[PDB]
Amino acid sequence: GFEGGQMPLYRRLPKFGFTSRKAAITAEIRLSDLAKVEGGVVDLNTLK
Amino acid sequence: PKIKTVRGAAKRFKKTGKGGFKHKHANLRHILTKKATKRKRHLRPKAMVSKGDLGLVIACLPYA
Amino acid sequence: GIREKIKLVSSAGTGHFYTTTKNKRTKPEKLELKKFDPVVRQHVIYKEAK
Amino acid sequence: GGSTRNGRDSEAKRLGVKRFGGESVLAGSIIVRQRGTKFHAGANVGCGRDHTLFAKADGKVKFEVKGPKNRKFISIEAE
RNA sequence: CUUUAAUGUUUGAUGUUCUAACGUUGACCCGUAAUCCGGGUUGCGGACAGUGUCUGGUGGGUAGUUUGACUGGGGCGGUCUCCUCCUAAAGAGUAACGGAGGAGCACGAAGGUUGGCUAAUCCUGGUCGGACAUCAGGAGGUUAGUGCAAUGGCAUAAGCCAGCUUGACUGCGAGCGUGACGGCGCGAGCAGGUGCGAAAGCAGGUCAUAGUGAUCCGGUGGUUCUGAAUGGAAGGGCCAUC
RNA sequence: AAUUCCUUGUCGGGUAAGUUCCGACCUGCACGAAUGGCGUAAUGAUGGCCAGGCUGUCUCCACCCGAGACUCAGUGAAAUUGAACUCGCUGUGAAGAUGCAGUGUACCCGCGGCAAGACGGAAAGACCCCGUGAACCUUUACUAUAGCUUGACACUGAACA
RNA sequence: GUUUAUUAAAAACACAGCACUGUGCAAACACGAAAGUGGACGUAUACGGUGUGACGCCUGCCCGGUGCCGGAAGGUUAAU
RNA sequence: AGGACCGAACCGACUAAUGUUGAAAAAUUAGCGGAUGACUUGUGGCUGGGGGUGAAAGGCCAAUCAAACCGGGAGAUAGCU
RNA sequence: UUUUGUAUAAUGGGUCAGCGACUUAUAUUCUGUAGCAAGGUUAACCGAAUAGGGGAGCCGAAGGGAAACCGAGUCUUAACU
Repeated sequence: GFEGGQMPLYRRLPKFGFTSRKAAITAEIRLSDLAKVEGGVVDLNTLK
Repeated sequence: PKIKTVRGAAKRFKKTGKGGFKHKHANLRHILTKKATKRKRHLRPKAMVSKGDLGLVIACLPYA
Repeated sequence: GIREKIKLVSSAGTGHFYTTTKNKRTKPEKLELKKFDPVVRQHVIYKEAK
Repeated sequence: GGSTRNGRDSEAKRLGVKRFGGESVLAGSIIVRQRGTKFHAGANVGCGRDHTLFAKADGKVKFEVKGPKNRKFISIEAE
């Protein structure tokens, strides 16, 4: 990041300082999967 | 050993679908009682990291 | 400056306000002016210091 | 002393020369005061409080002799 | 409850007494016909001193560390950012401790507008009277003025003034000139809420160019955007300004 | 003057001449009375000056003597060494050119003695300046700290006002 | 009398002495956090710290600064 | 009687001299200064490396010194030759 | 070897022999090639092979947004332009 003066690369931009805290536990499942309905009904229990 | 992420950079940039990085722009955090209306409106638009410096940001955020 | 600042409140009951450097050292009679309020979109007096 | 400083750039820019533009905008010059040398006349328009002419047209620039108050101006080309 | 007194009773300030913590580098006794030690007998000091924890001073005695770059070589001098002409080659950038000079703040007004208006300087003439000095007439002219140095537009005045107005605008933007970037500078045009005006139109502060620059923690008020097992709240962000 | 820049000041003493010395004058860039101010017996392998003495210091060296040197027989190093069949003068010139350009001189090779140089030898100059190197010296630069010192609390409490 | 041994032997350094000052003995103080030891087994005519340096004749001005001693009320001011 | 007179040893190190890949990692010669004194010195012990010991020169500490010698951190670090 | 520069009054070589420096572990990015492909790939271990078992993990196929949240859409936002 060092450019010679001018403040290094990243420190020019202010922080965002705030995150979702759920963006790494939200989960995605594709519509082409789970076609047998986990033996009856797809629930957090049968996914678990 | 494995290379590290620059934590002071990860607090400042967010990745895009096309592999670029977003930032909220600078110069909007001080002396707004002297900075002109038109100047504040030119700093308020949100932006991304440009091609001349982007190659260094991906080298600071290697696992992003 | 030594001329100081004055902070005036909106006559719309909004928390958003107006601040200016209006000098009293030659012209001391109070500032009490109309401006556009950006929270109600009206043209209202800004009055009374602090 | 001994002369001091002598400042950088003194930037001044000139666009209103030959058949300029032809796409969406035609231009004058950045010279802090402008009203008749590279300015508009008649139905032509493109200048405000900053004294840089930028007229919003696909017409190329054209040069011609004289106009109002005997000033030079600049004109647009039909095609 | 007030005035009173005594009782029980927690805890400070200051001084006084006692003996029982502590002390003995007081006496003498024994291990030990030992100098250090331990305990005793016996006195005297005495809740101090001592020893520790927290705490205010004092402490180059000792110790860690900082104290720039420019310059036809340093010092002395002048320089570091912004801003202006000439030199600088009829596209365009431009050197020199080359020729030469400024800014570091102000203005509710000089801001927005419909209308109305138009110098300087030189000369002639002055009054009770001038340390300075009146309003006319004659000459003259993008020679005055623009908040401020400097230059150039300028009467369509962008110069000053009357009426109203405060747009010294909110969400934006065909986008654009400049620079390697940070950064600066300009804006068609759309809509929100309006102002002047017969209306168009203009107003996105001032005629154009200096008066201030980032990231960080923090001030202030707003906020179901968030908030950490569940529900608040501290904390985080967002918006507005300091 | 153990102190005074212009300045080698002035006069008396003095020398052939004294920026010397001694004394006087105050005509000392900020000498000045406990770091004293000034004299001063004694001490000096003692600075600045004089006289008296004595001289190879000098005029200027002359001779005489040993031990090196010289020469020979044996023992036998180091710095240095890209390479050498490297002589004048005039001129070019990293400018202060053996070797280039112009033009001389020299059959070929040793030895004693000597410094004109080879920007000779001799330790990656020692001043100056430069390194976001380091060490130390200072202090009312910053920040600690050994030591000294204040209050409170506890070890350590019964009684009194 | 001492000294930069190996470019300085001096006008510097040392000294009877002179001055300023600390110290009541479990002295002041040192090194060690202490264990001890030295001062000293001495006791203000003794010991420690510092400066000054025979002797003679004398010795003006200053408390703004920096440190100490005493005065002790009050101020700035910690833990509590 | 003597930090008195003079003068060998001995000690000092003021002047002259030789030496410099030395005979010597400052030694050897002559003059000079001291010579019962604050003199000179043999053997042991005590004190040591940010530590000693100094009638002081920031001198000297086993040939090495305003931080010696030996072993480690450590092929330290050096926008530099 | 230094230099814009050198017959060089520049550092510097006595020479022959043997030595004397840029490498790939853990990561990573791009290019090349190969196995597979909206899928690609097992770590440790077991170990019988320098191969066969072992699918906890890793990468990748959707974006827009401080974020809540929405999703082939979505932030800005009056937003309907």
